[PDB]
Amino acid sequence: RKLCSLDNGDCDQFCHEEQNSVVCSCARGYTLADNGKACIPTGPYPCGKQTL
Amino acid sequence: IVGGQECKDGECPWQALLINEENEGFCGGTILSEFYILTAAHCLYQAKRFKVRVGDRNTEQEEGGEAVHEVEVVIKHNRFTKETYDFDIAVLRLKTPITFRMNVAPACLPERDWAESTLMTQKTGIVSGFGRTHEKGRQSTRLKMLEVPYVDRNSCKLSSSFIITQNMFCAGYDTKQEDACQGDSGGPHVTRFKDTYFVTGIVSWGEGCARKGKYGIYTKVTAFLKWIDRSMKT
Ligand SMILES: C[C@@H](C(=O)N1CCOCC1)N1CC[C@H](NS(=O)(=O)/C=C/c2ccc(Cl)s2)C1=O
Repeated sequence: RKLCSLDNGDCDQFCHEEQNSVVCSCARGYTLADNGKACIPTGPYPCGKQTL
Repeated sequence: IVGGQECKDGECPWQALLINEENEGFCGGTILSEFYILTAAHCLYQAKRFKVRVGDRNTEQEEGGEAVHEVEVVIKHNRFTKETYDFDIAVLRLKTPITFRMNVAPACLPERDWAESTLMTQKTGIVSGFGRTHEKGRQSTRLKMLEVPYVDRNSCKLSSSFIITQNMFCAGYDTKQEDACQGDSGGPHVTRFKDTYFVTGIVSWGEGCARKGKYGIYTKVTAFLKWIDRSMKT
């Protein structure tokens, strides 16, 4: 279990293996955080979140 | 939905309900964005004229979050066939944008490969709707949801009297009394990953509801992610 196969590569959302490296990305309406792993909602009511 | 439980406040905010001229729900849908609803192509033959309701959890009371939207464009997959329900997918463009709020928010569209390797290999997904609570009963006035295990593709094909194509997958239970049902059709199947819910299926068909040795059959959304993206661009 390497890269994306190992805990989703530490990504919050989408994981792809590019060259031999984990690359994370996010659904529309999120931006990838500075650590290149977390996904940050760009505004209110981001997709996929139950409403509180 | 047979079995499962009610969607509690804010838990199923991507649910849409197709309503006929009598203001009765006949099919579900999934909110994809402020202008677009995902539904089943077969649902488009169950009414002459319909609108889309969102924000509703209890169709008997006015909770204040509800909004009815008229449809501007119906985009049905051109390969849909009633004989097998292959390509059972459609997208609706609304005349006016949905206002997101408590109980009204979109589900995320995943990327294909990641969804196939990571979402669809999860133990369960969640199906939701206003359909019947038993095969022979009436529609629920309450929005319900249900955890449904993903079912091994071979086992499902073994179990089925009708062809399971590559545009379909199976979910639910061999004998346990829990399944989607009539009126749930067109609704969301979503998969949770790290507290974010992604569209993975569209409620499509079943041999009745929750029958022994029968499973629920869902449109495979991952097969249609390019198609969806194109449909939403115009
Ligand atoms: C077998 C199928 C059917 O008539 N087909 C399937 C293949 O294409 C030709 C017609 N069928 C029999 C009646 C049934 N209608 S229904 O009860 O409204 C659904 C119920 C569902 C249970 C689980 C899911 Cl997912 S949804 C249904 O879809």
